[PDB]
Amino acid sequence: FDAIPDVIQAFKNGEFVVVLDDPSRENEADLIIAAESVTTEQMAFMVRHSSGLICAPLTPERTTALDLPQMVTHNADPRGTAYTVSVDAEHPSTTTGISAHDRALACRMLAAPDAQPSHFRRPGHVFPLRAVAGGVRARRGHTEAGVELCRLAGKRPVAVISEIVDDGQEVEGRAVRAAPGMLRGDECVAFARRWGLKVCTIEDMIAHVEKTEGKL
Amino acid sequence: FDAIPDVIQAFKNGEFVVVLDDPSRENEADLIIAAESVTTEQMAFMVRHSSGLICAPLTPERTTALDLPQMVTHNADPRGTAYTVSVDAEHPSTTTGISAHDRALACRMLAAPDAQPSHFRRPGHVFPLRAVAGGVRARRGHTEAGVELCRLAGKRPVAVISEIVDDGQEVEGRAVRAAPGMLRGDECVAFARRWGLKVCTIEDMIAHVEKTEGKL
Ligand SMILES: [Mg+2]
Ligand SMILES: [Mg+2]
Ligand SMILES: [Mg+2]
Ligand SMILES: [Mg+2]
Repeated sequence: FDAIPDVIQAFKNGEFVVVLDDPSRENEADLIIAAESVTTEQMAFMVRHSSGLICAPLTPERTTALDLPQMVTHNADPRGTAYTVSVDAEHPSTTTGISAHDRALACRMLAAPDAQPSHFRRPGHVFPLRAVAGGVRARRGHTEAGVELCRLAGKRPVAVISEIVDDGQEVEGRAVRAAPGMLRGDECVAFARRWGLKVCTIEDMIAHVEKTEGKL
Repeated sequence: FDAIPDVIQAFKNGEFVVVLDDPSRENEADLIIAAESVTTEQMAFMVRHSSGLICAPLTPERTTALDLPQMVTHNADPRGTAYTVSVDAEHPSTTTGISAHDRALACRMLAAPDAQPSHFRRPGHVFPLRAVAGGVRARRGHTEAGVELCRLAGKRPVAVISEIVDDGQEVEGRAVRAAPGMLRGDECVAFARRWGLKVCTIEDMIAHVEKTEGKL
């Protein structure tokens, strides 16, 4: 795995980074990138290689500023993933909200310094996620990891995340993929290397933060 | 395009069908399949070739039976896409809810004859969509088209849909895809042919239904 300072620099440079949570938690790797300048072409890559459920981790302060309430008042998710109501960008260039162009635009608009509630149509096709106030030390999730990277890299407090799936194998002429799943551990590292990305664990990210904050 | 009776037969056989809405509406093609027996391997194919925002069109009667309220009370979507709260399957085999296995399971459970509200965790990673009571003649959307195909094919009243994107081109060693977009018209037909699927338009589906119901 790469050292956290090196992951931070790549993130500050607007690159995706590959982040693995604990094997005892989801044991999944997500692509994580700063939302502020995610490009159409980057989003297309993200959609191609992930589950396609493109989420946007943001702080509680941003969910209040942008008027993004939780999708459900009584959260039945076992991890408590804090989905807000979904959004599309209110912009003349938006069409159906689902294209790489449109999803990237929604993410950049969520991160804009001048963002306001009226800039988003609800419901939509991008899923903001409310990070907990305590950050990665408090909840060891990809939501917190994305917001933490934004803070560490001096970026706007909105990230973009999605899980890296194992799409299995193509079957010529048949609408199925054999042996699909989720990418794990070493394969996630190999994926990062193939695409020129840094890769790390939330555990190491927490160790980095503890250098300044101590153990929660 | 294939004739609607032939599309119906393929759908009855548990295949995906490719359905295009009007060029004046979204001008998009979706993969549409009956939810009742969608397999893990089919779902992996669907995720690989679509936006990855896997939705499950169902009837108003099913949204009441399964206790799936609309995600937003004041819908700001320009088409009124009727998203309910999202779900994951409450089953011992579910892990994080996002894998092809887990998403396919949620879809099959939504379609089960014995389905009940407690069978779904909210929020989650599959997005049910409430078709309007009037069907395709009333709202010419992919949501209605999926429910209409289930009715026409004698299937349970729950479909699975997602938009077919244009993932653009791979760029060796770089985390971007060039020139991405949405698949359109002839390219959608070509996609169907490559994968052994039937392809049609919502306009022809409405013409089929009008043979029995007349024009709305
Ligand atoms: Mg749409
Ligand atoms: Mg996660
Ligand atoms: Mg998760
Ligand atoms: Mg549609």
